[PDB]
Amino acid sequence: MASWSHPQFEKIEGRMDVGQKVRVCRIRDRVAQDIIQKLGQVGQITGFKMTDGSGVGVIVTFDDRSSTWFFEDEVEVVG
Repeated sequence: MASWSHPQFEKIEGRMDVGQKVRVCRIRDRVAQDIIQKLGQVGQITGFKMTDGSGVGVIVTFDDRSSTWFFEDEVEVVG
């Protein structure tokens, strides 16, 4: 469902890109045992995700071969 709507990116359009690497700098709300591992760890954007917590989410695949989602402001873009 979209009718004619294009991929919706507000500010992340020219900041967050698939293939670019990102590092989790700060966990905004709650930190899980798994998430805390990724905190300070560098991963790569493999896609975007929709969230109901803060709008847009970013799917980051790390060197652990695991892919998890983080928020727009929750990560920094590197590489």
